Amino acid sequence: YNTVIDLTPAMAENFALFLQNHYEVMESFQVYEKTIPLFPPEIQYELWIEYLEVATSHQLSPEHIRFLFEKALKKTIFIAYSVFEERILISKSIEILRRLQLWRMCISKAESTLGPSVTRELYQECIQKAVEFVIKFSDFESSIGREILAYGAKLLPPSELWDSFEIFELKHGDKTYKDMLKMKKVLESNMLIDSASVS
Amino acid sequence: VDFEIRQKNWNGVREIYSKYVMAHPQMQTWLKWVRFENRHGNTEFTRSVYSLAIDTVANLQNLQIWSDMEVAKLVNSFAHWEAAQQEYERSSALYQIAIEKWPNSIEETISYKRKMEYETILSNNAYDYDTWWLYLDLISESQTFEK
Amino acid sequence: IVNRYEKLLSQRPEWHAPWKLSRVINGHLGWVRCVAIDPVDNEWFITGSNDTTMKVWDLATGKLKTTLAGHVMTVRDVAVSDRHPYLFSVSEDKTVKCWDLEKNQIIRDYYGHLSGVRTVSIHPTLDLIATAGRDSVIKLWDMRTRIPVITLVGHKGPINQVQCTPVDPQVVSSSTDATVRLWDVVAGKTMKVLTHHKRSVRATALHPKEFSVASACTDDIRSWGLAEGSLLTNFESEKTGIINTLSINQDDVLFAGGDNGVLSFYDYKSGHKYQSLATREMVGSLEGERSVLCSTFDKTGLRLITGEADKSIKIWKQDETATKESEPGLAWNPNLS
Amino acid sequence: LTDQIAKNVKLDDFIPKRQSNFELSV
Repeated sequence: YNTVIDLTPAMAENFALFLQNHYEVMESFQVYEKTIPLFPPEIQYELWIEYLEVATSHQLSPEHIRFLFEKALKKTIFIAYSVFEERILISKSIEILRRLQLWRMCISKAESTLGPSVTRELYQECIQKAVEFVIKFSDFESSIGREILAYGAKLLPPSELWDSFEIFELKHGDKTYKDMLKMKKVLESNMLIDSASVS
Repeated sequence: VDFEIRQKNWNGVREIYSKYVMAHPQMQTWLKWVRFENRHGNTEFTRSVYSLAIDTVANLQNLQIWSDMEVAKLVNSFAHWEAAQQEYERSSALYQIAIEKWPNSIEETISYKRKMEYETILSNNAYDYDTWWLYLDLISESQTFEK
Repeated sequence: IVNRYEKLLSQRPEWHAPWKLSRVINGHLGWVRCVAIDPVDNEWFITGSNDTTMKVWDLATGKLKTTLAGHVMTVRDVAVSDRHPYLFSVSEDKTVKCWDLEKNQIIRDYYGHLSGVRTVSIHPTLDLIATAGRDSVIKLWDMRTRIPVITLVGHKGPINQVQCTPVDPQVVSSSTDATVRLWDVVAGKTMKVLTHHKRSVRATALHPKEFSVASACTDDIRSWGLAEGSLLTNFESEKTGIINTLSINQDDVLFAGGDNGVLSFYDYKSGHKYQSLATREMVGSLEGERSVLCSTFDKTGLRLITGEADKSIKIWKQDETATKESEPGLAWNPNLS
Repeated sequence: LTDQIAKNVKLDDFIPKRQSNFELSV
């Protein structure tokens, strides 16, 4: 078979599947090493997605597989890798996710898994349709709760009638003043003005 | 040279490349030199003037002009191509002078992997410590005190 | 060619000593556009200026001896005779005026340039002044009868700087058309051109011994040998330019003034640049006004005098501690020019 | 002819003569 290598990814995966059928395991992983040195970041991905799913399935030692993702990295790869890190350092994984809307949504989820406090923090990263998500995080942020409320104003003003219902709800929640509320509706009206002014 | 290619003169084109690299001690001057031959085929030319490259590089290397990464790419390229030439003792022999001169039956499977793991250059603190995780796992699975 | 490069990693030049700032003399009201110091007693500058005065300072104390006024527009240049007790100054109103020192008055007006005159020099053995400027010819004035005996025709541009020397090539001049001619007077014509520099050639100087001439340029400061009009060296200088001036010395120091406000000293033999200095501009000035418009060395070789667009003179001193102790400068890694 | 063509310019006139040896004497 190797005589072919001296001189076709389907052929490669097939051959590795042969050794897998013989359960040479590690030898098979080597083949994926020999393929990827050839085809570069295009075809190599076509090899690499199955190679990852399989090799992670095998040994399931940190440093070797960690390095393997490192080699690998040069989108889904981040997700496999992150899935690995959480269950075999965690913050390190969070740093990796930190390192597109769906991707932002994920990180926030894993950060929530590490506890609540980060998630409000995550949105600030998030801001830089996304405003709907920053609103989605800010909603339970100040909503369960000053910089965050003022941020809610900054976001509501960032770019909407449901949001008006939101600010009206925040005003109604107080047992915080008609003046600030009318000023708020005035500012949103000014946003209606800047919006209508747009061509 | 892009002229002489529009003639035959495969003799004289070498004469050019001589004047060229000798008057331009630069990496891709040599690399153009060899990529030429690998286009027009002569292996005993190719290897020999690979030698003429590496003996001057290492020879007057002290003279400071050639940066590390230059020397590197000559190493990886020319040695790598020696592996393509089926002299592996010679490949890793060349490699051996490099690292020297510079700052049931699956036993050799581990020895070839562990040598290549250590052979991977590591500039810095975390890069060398990352390699320490690789070769230690290779040593663990397979002078135990000196390692 | 690599030969050439191996050799340059051997000789390893000539340790020279640092410099620093001994004194600051204010007192002019314009820019300070030339300095020239006694060829004899080293007691006194004479300092051109842009308010058209020329003040004579005192070397040692730094006090002001006198003022010689007597020009309408700015004075570009001054020179002081060795043999004669005279002083030729020249300005941009087109006039080359002798002075006489003994009485401190003007004496002879040489005349006939079409337009402003940027440089004088005083031939050493013959009693002749040489001058030139935006007209693009170099006139050779006989001194007592005021006739412009000879006119060296020539370049295609303003002439920045003229130098005289006792044997052949007698007169040497450089010009915004980026040459430097070497003139043979009697013949009346150019004996050699040196074309290398890339844009205007703005300064020169004569080695007080070695018989060669440093020619600056904008950003690359070459030397040249006379007689043959060789090349000789090439001073290692990245683009620090615009080079306003050069000054050579008796110890083979070389000076070069930048307009970015940086003093750059060299060895002469080599090219090695062994010191740089930001010249602290001034009190209320404007960052553009840090620059250096002239230089010269006193007759001892140990003291430096420069003018600066911020209306002041500075005098630099050669710091004796030095040796190697922790002296060394930038440490000699000759590069591919 | 190689001399006839470019006749005037010649490389020895780019090349500084105190690069080889400092101390070359004038």
